[PDB]
Amino acid sequence: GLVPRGSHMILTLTLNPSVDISYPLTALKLDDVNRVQEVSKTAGGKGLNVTRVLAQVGEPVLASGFIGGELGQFIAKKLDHADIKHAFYNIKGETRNCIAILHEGQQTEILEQGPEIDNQEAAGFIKHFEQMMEKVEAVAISGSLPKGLNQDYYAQIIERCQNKGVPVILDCSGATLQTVLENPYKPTVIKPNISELYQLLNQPLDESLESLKQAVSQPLFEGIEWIIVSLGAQGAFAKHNHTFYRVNIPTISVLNPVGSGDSTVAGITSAILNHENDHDLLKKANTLGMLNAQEAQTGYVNLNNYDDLFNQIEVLEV
Amino acid sequence: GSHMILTLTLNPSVDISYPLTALKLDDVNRVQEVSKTAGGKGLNVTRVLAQVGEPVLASGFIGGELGQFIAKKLDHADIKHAFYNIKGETRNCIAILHEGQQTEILEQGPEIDNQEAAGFIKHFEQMMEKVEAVAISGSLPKGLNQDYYAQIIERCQNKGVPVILDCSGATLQTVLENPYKPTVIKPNISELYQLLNQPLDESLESLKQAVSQPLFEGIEWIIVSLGAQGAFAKHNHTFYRVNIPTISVLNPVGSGDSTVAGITSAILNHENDHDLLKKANTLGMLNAQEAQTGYVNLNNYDDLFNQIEVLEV
Ligand SMILES: Nc1ncnc2c1ncn2[C@@H]1O[C@H](COP(=O)(O)OP(=O)(O)NP(=O)(O)O)[C@@H](O)[C@H]1O
Ligand SMILES: Nc1ncnc2c1ncn2[C@@H]1O[C@H](COP(=O)(O)OP(=O)(O)NP(=O)(O)O)[C@@H](O)[C@H]1O
Ligand SMILES: [Mg+2]
Ligand SMILES: [Mg+2]
Repeated sequence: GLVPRGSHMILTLTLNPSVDISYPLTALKLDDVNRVQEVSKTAGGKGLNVTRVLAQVGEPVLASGFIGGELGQFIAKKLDHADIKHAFYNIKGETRNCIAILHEGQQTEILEQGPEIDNQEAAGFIKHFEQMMEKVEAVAISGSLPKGLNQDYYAQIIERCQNKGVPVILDCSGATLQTVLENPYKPTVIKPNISELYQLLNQPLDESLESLKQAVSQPLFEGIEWIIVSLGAQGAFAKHNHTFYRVNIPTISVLNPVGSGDSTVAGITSAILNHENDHDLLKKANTLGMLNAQEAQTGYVNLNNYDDLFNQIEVLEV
Repeated sequence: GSHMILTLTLNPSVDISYPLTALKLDDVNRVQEVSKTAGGKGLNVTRVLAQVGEPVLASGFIGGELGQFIAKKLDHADIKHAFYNIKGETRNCIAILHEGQQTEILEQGPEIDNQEAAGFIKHFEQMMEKVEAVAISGSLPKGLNQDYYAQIIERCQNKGVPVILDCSGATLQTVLENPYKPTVIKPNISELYQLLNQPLDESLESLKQAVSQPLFEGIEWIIVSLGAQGAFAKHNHTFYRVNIPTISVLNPVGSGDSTVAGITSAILNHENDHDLLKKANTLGMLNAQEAQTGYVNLNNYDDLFNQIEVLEV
């Protein structure tokens, strides 16, 4: 077996990674000292969840984005331990922490804004990204932009992809997604959940098929090949060019559905890399999402259970 | 030559401070203004010594990427260090400042194994010719034998290097029970009585009885700090009361560590009893006037030093 030298590889982007600290406490005593023994500290970020699931699936993958300081080094180390390749751009600022306190049935979180990217670093990353284009065949982009970047930064990145014929799978929300949709350079896939789809449309959430069809058909979403709307336990609703799919999925035992969309995005990206057909793509995406929801870990799948779930999924033209 | 202080922080931390308007439970709290510092009582002592212009070298255990954050912060302050690296990772600690409250999460931190413990002792010995005083602050990290400070102080005594010690509880108890004695201890009043399992009593007669117990045998200086009320001390057979003025206070945390920096400076320079006590309290006071922890403005030193009264009692 030779190490490959071509472009058969997925690039993931995590522009605002975090060192996530999880504090499980018997009780959170306010205005007091809380002593902890079993802290978990992890490499955090939506794009990193996508990366980890791709690595589990066995797809060739490279992680990039911005890292800074010792916390950036911590992230690199976590990826090294997992044998995941990375080529982050180094910044003068410091990678952020995020805190989760798990106490008394509650999850209390403190989320840091993170570093500011300066103009030289913003420009340097674009050049770094350009050079990576000849070695990759798909780009997955997850999460919002860190402070200091122009509003158009994802639009600029997608332009670089479009210029080299590289498909972009995009998973962002709110104004971040809105700015992309209005720009001429298009992602190949977007993956909102139904909540993200409607708040983007500034209209109320409607679970009906007819309303969904109209929603994804609006001129906001023109030029986008795949619109895959994930529906948690109800599966997915999707639009490919001019075709509508409804993706029905079996009921399973859920532990933590967080990162299931990231797991879906990994499935979509794996399927795009391999030029899979519509049914196989939608089934892989949902199988990975479901498998993650069955796990206590975030962005994690047990593939021993893959085939069992995959074969239960119904995809139909609606 | 060896005109230099060594500080020990066996248990450092990367301290994160989050000021929030409200701490919203079971919800997301967004912060933009975060302060992350190289934490530990011994590092407070170190910063204040550096500020006063004393030659100082910081040691202790560090590990992993958080260990390097600590080294880098000292480098930026131009503070010298000679830590010993461990397999484990230096810990974080969290303080959340919300609605007049201070909610803290303190990580237990890394376990120091047998190899590293023994390795550190050798490294420590190698530093005894380079220094003329040692300041030891804080509790032991996980995994160290209860006698570890006893072992350290033994090496100092072997080379006639005086030790200023600031720890509490069973840690201080263990040192006091061993033959190798520190030259100074600096409990606050609360710590003194907690150690003795006695009720807190601020009277001169009670303090004189407390510090003269057999447990404190063979300690040259027992300096009991009293916050805004100043200090009470025993030097050999002499008792001292240190009275101080009422000043504008912002944050007194780390004022004991500032006092310890003052004491150690005074010991290094062989200052007299009055000058040692006045310097110790001046630095404690200067710290209390600052929002930052373990920070002093020396432009205000003389004015406060000049107001301190030291009485033999
Ligand atoms: N409770 C559940 N039961 C079964 N399958 C689920 C469940 N939740 C999610 N899934 C699967 O995972 C897919 C994506 O989940 P979903 O919760 O819609 O993503 P998301 O909200 O974007 N989560 P995140 O990755 O944290 O952003 C779904 O379409 C399902 O196939
Ligand atoms: N509110 C205050 N006003 C004036 N001076 C103070 C005040 N608090 C502390 N000081 C000075 O600082 C010295 C030591 O403070 P103290 O609070 O006794 O230390 P501590 O309890 O060991 N604090 P820490 O360093 O955080 O452990 C006192 O003896 C005073 O000289
Ligand atoms: Mg999502
Ligand atoms: Mg103290």
